[PDB]
Amino acid sequence: FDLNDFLEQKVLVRMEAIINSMTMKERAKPEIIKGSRKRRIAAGSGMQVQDVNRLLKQFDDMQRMMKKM
RNA sequence: GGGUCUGUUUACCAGGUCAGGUCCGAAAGGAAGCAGCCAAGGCAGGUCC
Repeated sequence: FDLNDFLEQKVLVRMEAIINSMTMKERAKPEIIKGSRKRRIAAGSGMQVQDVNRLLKQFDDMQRMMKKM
């Protein structure tokens, strides 16, 4: 389960916006998204880094469910 | 090494177009710009000077 699968599910518009700024590698293996990329992703989507942090957290929570849900 | 072809590779670090999203503007309209793709560079192989 990854961002691709999370993407496949207004607050919803921005979320997409954040994911539409990542590379394929980032979507498939989210844990590689650190300081420099979050920043690339936030500016690239007109969002704040903390916006990206929340997005990744909501994704994390779900990724946890997949295997225990 | 240079021309060229083929495969492959490359988040941001001043290429093109820039979906989506964003910024400025009362509006008319402006501007920046991620991913993609393309270009380009890297690694090889063919071929040629």
